[PDB]
Amino acid sequence: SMSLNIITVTLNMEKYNFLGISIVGQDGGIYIGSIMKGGAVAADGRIEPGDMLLQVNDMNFENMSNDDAVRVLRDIVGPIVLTVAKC
Repeated sequence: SMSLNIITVTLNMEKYNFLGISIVGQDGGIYIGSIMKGGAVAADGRIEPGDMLLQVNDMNFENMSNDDAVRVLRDIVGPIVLTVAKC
């Protein structure tokens, strides 16, 4: 079968300074507020504004404070595997 609303997106940051997304926290509680020009995410094209960020390289964002999720994502930015939920 095919995963419909949970999708895996691989990004290679060797070519990009930044992800080019604004991440907001409101669990599914972290999501994409905007996608910016010139970043790894826009280049890939699969992630959309409003998608929820579930996982980055087997780190799950649930039970994570806001500072903690930034520090984690910061350190990670090898290939980056993002798991996002469309709904």
